[PDB]
Amino acid sequence: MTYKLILNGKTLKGETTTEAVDAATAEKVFKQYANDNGVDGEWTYDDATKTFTVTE
Repeated sequence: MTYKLILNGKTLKGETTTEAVDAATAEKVFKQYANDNGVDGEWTYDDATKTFTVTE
């Protein structure tokens, strides 16, 4: 499946979808992306609508 990430960076806000087989790999896949922008802090998961979300 594919979940949608929601970047709530204080210096940058965005959102992108990544293809993952499970949530564990999804946490790292997206985390690897947010790093390419400088967004590291708390991470959330919306298994209610397949939407990832992170907030620096």
